[PDB]
Amino acid sequence: QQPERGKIYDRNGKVLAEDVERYKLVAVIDKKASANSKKPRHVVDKKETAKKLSTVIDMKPEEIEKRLSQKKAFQIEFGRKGTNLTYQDKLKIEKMNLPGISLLPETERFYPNGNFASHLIGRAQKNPDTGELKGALGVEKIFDSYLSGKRGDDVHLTIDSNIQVFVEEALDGMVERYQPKDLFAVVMDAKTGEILAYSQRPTFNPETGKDFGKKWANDLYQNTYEPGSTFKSYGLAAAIQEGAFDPDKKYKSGHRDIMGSRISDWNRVGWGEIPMSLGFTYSSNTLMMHLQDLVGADKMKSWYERFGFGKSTKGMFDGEAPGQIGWSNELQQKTSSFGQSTTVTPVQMLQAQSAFFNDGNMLKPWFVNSVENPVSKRQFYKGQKQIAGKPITKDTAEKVEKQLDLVVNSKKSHAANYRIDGYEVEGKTGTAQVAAPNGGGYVKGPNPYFVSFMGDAPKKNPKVIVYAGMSLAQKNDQEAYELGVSKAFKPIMENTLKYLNVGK
Amino acid sequence: QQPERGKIYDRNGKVLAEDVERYKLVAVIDKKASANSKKPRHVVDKKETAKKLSTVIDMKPEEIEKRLSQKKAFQIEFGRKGTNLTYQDKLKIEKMNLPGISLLPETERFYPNGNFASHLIGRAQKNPDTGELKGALGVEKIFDSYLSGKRGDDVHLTIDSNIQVFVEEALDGMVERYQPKDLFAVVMDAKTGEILAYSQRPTFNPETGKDFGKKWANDLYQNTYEPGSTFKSYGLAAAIQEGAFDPDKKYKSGHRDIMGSRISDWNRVGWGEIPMSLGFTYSSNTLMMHLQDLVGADKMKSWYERFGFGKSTKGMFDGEAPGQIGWSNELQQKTSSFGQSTTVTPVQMLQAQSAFFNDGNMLKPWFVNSVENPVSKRQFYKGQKQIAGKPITKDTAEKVEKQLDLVVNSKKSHAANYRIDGYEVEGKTGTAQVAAPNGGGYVKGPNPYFVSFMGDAPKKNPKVIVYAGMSLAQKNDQEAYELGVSKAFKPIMENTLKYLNVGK
Ligand SMILES: *C(=O)[C@@H](NC(=O)[C@H](N)c1ccccc1)[C@H]1NC(C(=O)O)=C(C)CS1
Ligand SMILES: *C(=O)[C@@H](NC(=O)[C@H](N)c1ccccc1)[C@H]1NC(C(=O)O)=C(C)CS1
Repeated sequence: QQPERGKIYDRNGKVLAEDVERYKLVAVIDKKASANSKKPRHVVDKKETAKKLSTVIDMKPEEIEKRLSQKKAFQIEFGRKGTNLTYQDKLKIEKMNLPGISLLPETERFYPNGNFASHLIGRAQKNPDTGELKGALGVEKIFDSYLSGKRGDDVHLTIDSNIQVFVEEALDGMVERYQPKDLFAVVMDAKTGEILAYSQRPTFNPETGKDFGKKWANDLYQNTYEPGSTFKSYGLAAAIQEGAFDPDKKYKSGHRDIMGSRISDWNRVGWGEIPMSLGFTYSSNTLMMHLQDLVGADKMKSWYERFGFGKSTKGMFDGEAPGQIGWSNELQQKTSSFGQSTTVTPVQMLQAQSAFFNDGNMLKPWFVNSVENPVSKRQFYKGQKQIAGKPITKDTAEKVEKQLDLVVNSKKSHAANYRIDGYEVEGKTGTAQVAAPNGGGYVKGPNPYFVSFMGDAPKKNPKVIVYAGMSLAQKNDQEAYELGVSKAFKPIMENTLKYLNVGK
Repeated sequence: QQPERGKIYDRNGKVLAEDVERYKLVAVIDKKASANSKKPRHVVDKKETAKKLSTVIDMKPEEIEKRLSQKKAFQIEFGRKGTNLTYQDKLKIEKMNLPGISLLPETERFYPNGNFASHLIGRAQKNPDTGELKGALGVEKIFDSYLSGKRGDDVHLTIDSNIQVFVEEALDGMVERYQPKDLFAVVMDAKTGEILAYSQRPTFNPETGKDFGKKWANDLYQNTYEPGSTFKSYGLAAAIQEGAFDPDKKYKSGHRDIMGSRISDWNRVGWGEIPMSLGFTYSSNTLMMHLQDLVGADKMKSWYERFGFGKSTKGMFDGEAPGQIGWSNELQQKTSSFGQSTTVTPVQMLQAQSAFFNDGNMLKPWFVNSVENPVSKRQFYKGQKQIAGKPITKDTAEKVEKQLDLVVNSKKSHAANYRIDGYEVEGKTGTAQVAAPNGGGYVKGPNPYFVSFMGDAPKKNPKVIVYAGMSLAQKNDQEAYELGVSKAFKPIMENTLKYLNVGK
């Protein structure tokens, strides 16, 4: 028969996916089966058999009888409700001692946590003819040649199921409240790059197949976003190191005219001549345009490239999107400074953000801990911390971190809804416009925003980074604009900090 | 945003897959949208709107009214029923001039023939956030990087849509009649290895997604079979070339005792001492075991290996199965001589069978004619005839072909139901036992057979090879044993021979 497909484990050894034995119900209905035998080998009483079978399977007795009455057939099955039956279901049916009724063992792929990190783990599909399982998405697909067999190798993830629960629960909350078109959250260990939790909405249920195929793209590695103002931190880091950002230097706020278009601070008028530090706390768009002018267009492109953007991070997911740095003209360049036109993956954002908490060294994020075989003990692969690049100095990092502290904790902050009681939080907010897939423009509406937060806690020396974004709320779009992802970040961040024994 | 994904063509240039424009229905329901305008820009009459809208979309107005009556919402959409709407559907709705009602264009992937070579062409899935299309099976998947974009490249197949119809129609016939667990048919140009038509059952509908994912395996390249007595031709080819098969020399029919198991000819008793040609006409199992004894176990293993079995043919389908030559012991070796224990892909059988019609040269089967871009005119790839290997001599091929002629047309033939009026037909039959997917035995039952025919016509100098197999008929399983796949081979072969202008 088939070799046992390897298991997918979480960082603490909990099974995320495995092979189990289930059972399919089979009924011989042709009288010829009992010709030679003393006790009947087929269904004599269709009515009683159907009545009694409906006590285990989710079928009405008239339907079982209908299927039981098909002609020119030796055996019948009962569709979706005849299979994936439990060992308990088997025993119930066998005690019934129904003639012609049997249960046939079948291998199924079992996901013990159901809808749980689904767009990461993936789904294995079965070929009924041979029972052969073949991964169709995520880890099951990426690592299909190892997982398959004699027994396949196991794949151990960096995911912590305890932190994953916090994420899953938070995302359910977001959907209920905001019904967004797309949504994701990811928790990364701030010192190693390990992905401790990831999920997205909408997603699917690996165990039932529900909604599988409706959205093939994994948001972390394969989808791309105009990030919005969370992108401002890398412009700021560049400005700091080049000697263009002085936190106390004043600058002319208000607007800039770019190729005949008005790019304004979010209040249209600005605040007059204000210190550069305050403008970042306000998320002043003119600040970033001004800083770009200081550093230089050519230099700013290299800066964004040296932060990893526009190229794949080379993770172990299939089809990793590279994004692109929008630099074709001044309008694209100026809008890229606050995170429009340029497109990114969430994994790129995690990689760049990590520079500020590792003396300027970007960490390559990673989610595969081990591929190894449990019978032979052969280890094929082992994940590890890896520096993707050191684009800034330690001094620049600390100076970036000070403005991220002020974004949340300045008296003039517009991000106090992201604060958590007992825990010092910092990060950067984003409210970004999202391109219409057909239409060549931005999606229109009262608040047609991709709202996001790139946060970390405890501030200065964080244990985890939390990045969460929500695209185009369809319910409560006013609150989505006012609160961003704060109703996701707080329950994720707080519960993780508690589980990791960080002190309040 | 997205480039146009390239097209999939048939050998004569008919579109099998392309990008089209469809439509999604959008209803603004907030009064603020019509606040500034004189005529309402939102849905004022929800009841009338819902009643009228249900004349186009598959939704009952009681449900439409509920969705139109959601709070904290500006716009609403209508799920799966609100999208993939046609231009005809669009004009109808716009004729209603319902307030707040709009149509938004979306790119969809269109398969003009619906359920048509579906397990070869495949299906591309859409990521709603960006509209980006991604092949999930078949040619759409294999050639996704070429089809994707700026405009994607085209993929031209060797399939002839005209012959495909014959196959599609015959396979529908078999299902209705026999309800098999598995079924496939394939037409190959006998002199080039081109795949002119292929299909399987059950399958899916690329255009709607119906039943997609239910069975991932492509029967031609990815599924494996104990072929049964169609495998005998390669044993015969070996014996001929080794000097062990003489058509007129007699042999002891009846049975052989192999490792304590009695393996008999299909009528249990045999026919006494009969000539070897007649035994092949009868599909005598003991003949093949006797021939194996003559040639030698080791030599016979090289023979099946040199006919290509046990290794992938190195085609351009993903995850091509290798099969295996079942040789662990005498019982496995001896049953392999009549096509059990050993497993194969249909593509291997086609490759080996072509030897008999090309002076012994095996042809590599192939189905991709061209990958090229219609804007730049760059050709990335062009398919061609290729000799997989010449395992036998011209003389041995001719001698095999003579026994395949007698299999169908001897006065003592047991295969006359495969004859076609006006056309000289030849081939080899198979009635094989099928291994239990979970368990250690063969599927049990009245006629638990994988029945097949490996045929070609016109005989001796055929224009096409037709291979068809049917696994485990659930309806009319007795007739399946008596007629094999003849109710599929005859209409496929006859309609193709006529379409190809072969004279009756
Ligand atoms: C950064 O993301 C920046 N976004 C914008 O300038 C867009 N165009 C915008 C969206 C809504 C209202 C005004 C402008 C903004 N940064 C933030 C933030 O930090 O969340 C906000 C709220 C507006 S300015
Ligand atoms: C070849 O396929 C061969 N098959 C068998 O010997 C199996 N074990 C069998 C199945 C049904 C009945 C008897 C034996 C047979 N070849 C053929 C044929 O050419 O189709 C038949 C019908 C029986 S012997």
